[PDB]
Amino acid sequence: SAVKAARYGKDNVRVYKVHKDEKTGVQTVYEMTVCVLLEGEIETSYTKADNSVIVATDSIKNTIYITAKQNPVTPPELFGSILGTHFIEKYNHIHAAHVNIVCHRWTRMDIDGKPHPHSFIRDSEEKRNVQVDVVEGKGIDIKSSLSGLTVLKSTNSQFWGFLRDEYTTLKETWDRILSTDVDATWQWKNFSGLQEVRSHVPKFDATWATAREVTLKTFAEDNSASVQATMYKMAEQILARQQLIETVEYSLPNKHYFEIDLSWHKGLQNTGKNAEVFAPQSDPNGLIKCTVGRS
Amino acid sequence: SAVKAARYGKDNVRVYKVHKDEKTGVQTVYEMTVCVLLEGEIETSYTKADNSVIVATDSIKNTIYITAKQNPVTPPELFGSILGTHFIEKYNHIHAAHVNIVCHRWTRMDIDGKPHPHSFIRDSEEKRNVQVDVVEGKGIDIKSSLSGLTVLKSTNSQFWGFLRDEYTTLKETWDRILSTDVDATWQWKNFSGLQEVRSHVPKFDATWATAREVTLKTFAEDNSASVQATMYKMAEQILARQQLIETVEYSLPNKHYFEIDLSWHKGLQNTGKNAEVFAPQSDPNGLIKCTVGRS
Amino acid sequence: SAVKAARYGKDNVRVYKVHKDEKTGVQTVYEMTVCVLLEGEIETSYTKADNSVIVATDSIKNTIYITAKQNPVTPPELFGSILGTHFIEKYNHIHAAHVNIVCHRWTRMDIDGKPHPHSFIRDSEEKRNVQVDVVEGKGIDIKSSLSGLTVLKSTNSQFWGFLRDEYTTLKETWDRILSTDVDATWQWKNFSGLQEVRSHVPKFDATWATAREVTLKTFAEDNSASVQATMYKMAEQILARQQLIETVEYSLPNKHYFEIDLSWHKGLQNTGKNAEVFAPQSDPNGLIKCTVGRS
Amino acid sequence: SAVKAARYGKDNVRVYKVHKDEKTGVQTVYEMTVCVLLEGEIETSYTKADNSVIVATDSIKNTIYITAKQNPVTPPELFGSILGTHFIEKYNHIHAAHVNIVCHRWTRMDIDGKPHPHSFIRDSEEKRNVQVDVVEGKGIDIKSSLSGLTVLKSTNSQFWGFLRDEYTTLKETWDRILSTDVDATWQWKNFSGLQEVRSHVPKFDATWATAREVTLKTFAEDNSASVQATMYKMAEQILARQQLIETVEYSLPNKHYFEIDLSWHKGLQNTGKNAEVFAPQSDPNGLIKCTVGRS
Ligand code: NA
Ligand code: NA
Ligand code: NA
Ligand code: NA
Repeated sequence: SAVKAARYGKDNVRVYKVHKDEKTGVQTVYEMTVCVLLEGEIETSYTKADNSVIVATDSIKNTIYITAKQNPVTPPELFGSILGTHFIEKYNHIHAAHVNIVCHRWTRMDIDGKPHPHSFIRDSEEKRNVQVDVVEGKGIDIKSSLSGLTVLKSTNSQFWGFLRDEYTTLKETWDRILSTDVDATWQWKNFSGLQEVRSHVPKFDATWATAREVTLKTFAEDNSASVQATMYKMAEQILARQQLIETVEYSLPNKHYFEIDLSWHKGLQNTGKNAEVFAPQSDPNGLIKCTVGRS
Repeated sequence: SAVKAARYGKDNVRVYKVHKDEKTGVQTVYEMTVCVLLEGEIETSYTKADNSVIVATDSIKNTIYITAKQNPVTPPELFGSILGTHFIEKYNHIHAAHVNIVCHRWTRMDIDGKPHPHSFIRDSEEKRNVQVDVVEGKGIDIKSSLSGLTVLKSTNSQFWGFLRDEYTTLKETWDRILSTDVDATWQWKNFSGLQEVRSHVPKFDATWATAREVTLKTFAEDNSASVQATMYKMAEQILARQQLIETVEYSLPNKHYFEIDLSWHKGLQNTGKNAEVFAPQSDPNGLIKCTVGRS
Repeated sequence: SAVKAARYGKDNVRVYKVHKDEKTGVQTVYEMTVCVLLEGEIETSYTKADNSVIVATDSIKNTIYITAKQNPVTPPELFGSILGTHFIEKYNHIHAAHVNIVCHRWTRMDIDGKPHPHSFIRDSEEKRNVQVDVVEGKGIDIKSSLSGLTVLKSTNSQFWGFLRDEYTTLKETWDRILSTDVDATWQWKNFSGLQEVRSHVPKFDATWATAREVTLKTFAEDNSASVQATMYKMAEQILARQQLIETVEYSLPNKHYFEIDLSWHKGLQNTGKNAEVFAPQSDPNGLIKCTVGRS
Repeated sequence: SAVKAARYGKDNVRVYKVHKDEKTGVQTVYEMTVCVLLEGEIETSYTKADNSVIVATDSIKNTIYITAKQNPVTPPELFGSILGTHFIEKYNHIHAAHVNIVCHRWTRMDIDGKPHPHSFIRDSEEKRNVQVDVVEGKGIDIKSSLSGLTVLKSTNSQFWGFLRDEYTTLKETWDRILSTDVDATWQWKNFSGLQEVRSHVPKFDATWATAREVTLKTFAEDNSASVQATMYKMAEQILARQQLIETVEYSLPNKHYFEIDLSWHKGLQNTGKNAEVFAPQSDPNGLIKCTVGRS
C-alpha cells in the first residue's frame, strides 16, 4: 500500500485575546476557534512507526497561543497567514499548513446610550471565518466567509415557472416567506506571501463589511424570483466592489414555512391572502449553491 | 399500583405569525415554539386502556394553530394564558394546562439607516420565554424569563476571600474575566383569570425590557465581588421596579477563561497584569443559582 | 429583598476511572459527568459580598476527583451518596448536597468471539443516571434512571377510541409505528445514611437491569393501546420486582412516522395496509408522562 | 459576472422503509437521511430569473419517496445509484446527481434470547453512509463509509520519539489512553452504470462488515505507536481484502484523557503507573487524516 495524502494537526483550539488601550481605558476582546492541519514529508509516521517527523499536535496548540500573544489576531486573514507561514518556514519537512479560524462575536455593550469600555455581548451566532492555505512555493490562498447569518423576509419572494412533470406537486406562488442561513465565501487572489497580505490588511475588514451589507440589502430589497436569482445578485455586486476577489460562493438553505389550512375548523381562512399562521419546517430543506467568478 | 401523577401533550410545536399593517405596509413577525401539557381525570387511559378521556395530542397541536389565528400572540404571557384557559374551560375532565412558550428573535432589519417594512434578522439566540400554569379553580401562574443572553466583561470582576482548606487550589484574584449565559425568571403574582391578565398586558413587555436592562447595566457596571453578589443586585432592582413580581430567579454559569502561562517559551509574560491570551474552557463550569423574594 | 433559595456548585465535571485486575490483566473503565450543587448558610455571599462562606466551585471539582480516586465509582448510587455525604459532613454551614451523575457507556469489545481485556466501544448514547440528594438530618434521597434508550416497533401499536370534537383531525388506527426515547426514573425509599446505602449496593445494578429488561420486553410484547397504557405496564412490573422502590416515573415522547400518500403518482399505493415508505417527523412530538406509586 | 459552478437540491430528507416477510411474519426496517443535489444546464435560473430549468426541490423530495417505494433501499450504495441515475436519465438538461445517504441503526431486539419479529433498538449513533456521484457519460462514483464509531482502549497505546523543539511541552509516554471517533471511507472503482453496480451488490455489505471488523480488531490488538501508524494498518488490510476498492480514507480525532496530579492532596498518587482517575478533555483535540491507495 501507499499513502496518497496525509494531514494531521490540532482542532478546536479556543483562543481569547484582549487588547487594552491604557490611554482611553477601553478594552477590546477577540475570541476564536482555530484548527491547524499540516502536510509534508510525514508518510513514514504512518508506514514505519517513525514519530521523528511528527510535530506533536500538542506543540501545534502551543504555537497557536504563542503566535496570538506576539501578533495581532485581527483581521483573521492576517493572523491565519502569520500562523500558517510559521509552520512551513520553521519546519523543513513541513510544506503546507491549513489554518481554519472561526471568529465569535463579542460586540461592545451600549449602556445609557454610551459605549461601555470593557463589557460585551454575543449579538448572534453569526461567524466570520477564514480558511488560509499556506503552501511552500505557492503562496497564500485565503478564503474568507460569513456564516450563520439567519434572515427572513415575510413577503416579496416568489416562485413560479419551474419545471412541472409527474413528480411535481408544488404549486406556483407569487408571495411567500423566504428564510435562510447565509453562508457566503469570497476567495482572494493568491498572495505571494506575508508581505503581500500585509499590504492589503485594510481590505479585509472592509470587504467583510461590504459582503455583509450587500447580502443584507439585496435580500431585503430584491423581489425574489427564486433563491438562485437573488444570490447571484449578491455575488455580482461583491465582485464589482472588490477587485482582489476571484470568486464568491454562496450556500443557502431554503427553510420552509408551510401554510396551514384551517378551513376544516369553522371555515377558518388561513391560506393565500388570508395566510397569517404558518408552520416552520425543521426538515427537509432546499439547498442552493453557486460559485460566481469573473467573466 | 396507582397513578400518582400524569400529564401528556404536544411538545416542539413551531409557530409563526405575521401581522400586516395595510396602512403603513409594515409587517411584523412572531415565531415561537410551544409545548402544552394537560392534566386531569385521565388515569384510566393508563390503567384501563381507556382512550375516551384522551384529547389527542394531535388535536392539541391543531388548537395551538387555531388559537394563534384568532388571538394576539404577543405578549406571550397573554397568549399562553388564553391557550391554557381554553383547555380547562373546554374540557370538563381536564383541570390543568401547562403551556411553555419560547419566543425566537426576528428583529427588523435597518437598511440605509431606514427600518425595513418586511425583512428581519435573528440577532441572537437569546430567548424570551413564558411558563403558564392554568389550574381550574386556582387561577393563572405565570413565570416569564429571558435565557441565552451571553455576556462577557474583560475586567472588573474579582474573586477573593473564599474558604480555603485542603481541597482548595484556586488562587484569589482581583481582576478576572467574567462570562456567563444569563437565565433570569420573574414569577408574577397569581392572577385570578384572563380578565386580570388582560388588565396587566402592558406590564409584560415593559418588565421584560426592565429585567433585560437591569441585567445588562448591573453586569457592566458592577465591580463584581462574585457571581453571587452581582446577581443579587440584579434581582433586587427588578423586584424594586415591578410590584406585581413575587420572586426573581437567576441561574448563571461561570464560563471560565484560564490564563495561559507561556513563561516556558522564551520567558514570555502572559499572566497576571501581562495576561493577554486566554483559553476559554468548555467544561467544567461553575453554576450559581438564587431565588430572591420580597422581605 | 431576601434570598429565598440558593445553591451553587460545579457542573459538567467529566471523570474517567480505570480499574485493572493485575491477576487477569483485565481492565474496566467508567466514565461519567458530574454536577454537584451545594446548599447551606451561604446567603451572605449574595447579600453582603461575603465570600468566606463559599467553598469554591473549583474546590468542589477537586473533591470530585479525589473522591473517585479513593472510592468505588460503581454503582453510581453509592458513589453519589459518598460524594454528597462528604460535603455536608465536612462543612458545618453546608447542609445539603445535590449530586447528579450521568454514566456514559463503555462496553467491552468482543474480538474473535473473545472478550477483549482493555478495549471498549460506545454502544449507544443511552445513559444510566442518578440524582442523589443528601440533606443534613434527612438522609439520602436517590433517584436512579435510564435515558436515551431509543426504540421502535414497526407494528403492534394502536390508537383508537380517543376524544373526537371540532379540534380533531386525527384518524383512528389499528396498526402504526411506535417510536420513543425512553426516560425512566425509579425513586428509592429514603435511606438513613451511607451505612444503609451500602447495605443495599447489590440492589442498584440489579434493579437498573430489571428496569431496562422490563422496559424492553413490555415495549416489544405489548400490543399497545396507547403510549399511556404501555408505560403503565412497565412501571407496574418494576414496582412489583423491587420493594425498596417508592415510585417509578416515565417520560416518553411519541416520535411520529407519517404515512406518505403517493396515490397522486401513477396511483401508487402507500397507505394503510400498503404502507411501506414513511416520513419520520422531527417535530412536533407527543409527550406522555406518568408517575406510578404503591397502592 | 459568470456562474462557475452550481448545484441545488433537497437536503435532510428523512425516509423510513419497512419490509414484511408475510411467511415468517418478520419485519425489517430501514431508516435514512437523504440529500440530493443536482447539476446541469441551470445557469439561467441564476442569471436570467429563468425557473424553467429548475426541477423543484420539492419534486426532488417526492422522487426520493417514490424511488424508495419502488426499489430496494439496501444496500445504500445500490439505492443511491438508482436515485442518482434517475435524475440524469429523466431530465435532459441535468447532467449530474449527487446523492448523500446516512443510514441510521435499527437493530433487531433480542427478547428472552429470541430475536423479536418487529421490535428494534438504536444501538448507537454509528452511521453507515454513502456518497454517490452520478455523472452523465462518466459513470457512477461511490464512496462508502462508517462514521461515529466511538472507541477507547485503556492501555497499549504509546507516543514517544516525536519532534522536540522550543514549542514542545508534551512528555513522551509508553502507556496512555487512546480514544477516537472513527470516520472511515472506502472509494470504489468507478462503475460504468447501474448494471455494473448491481453485479456487485453482495460486495457492498460484506465490505462494510470487513471494514468495521478490521477497524475494531486492529484498534484492539495493535500496540499503537501512534494514531498515524495504527490507522495505516487498518487501511492496508481493507485494501488487501477487497480489490474493487481504490482508496481508503481515515479521519480520526485524538480525544485526550489527561492525567490528574493529586499529589498536592495528602500526597495522593494518581499519575504514571498510579494513574486511575483521568479528566476527559472536550477540546482541543488532535485530528489525524490519511488516504491510502494501491501501490
Ligand atoms: Na517547510
Ligand atoms: Na376543565
Ligand atoms: Na454540614
Ligand atoms: Na440528463
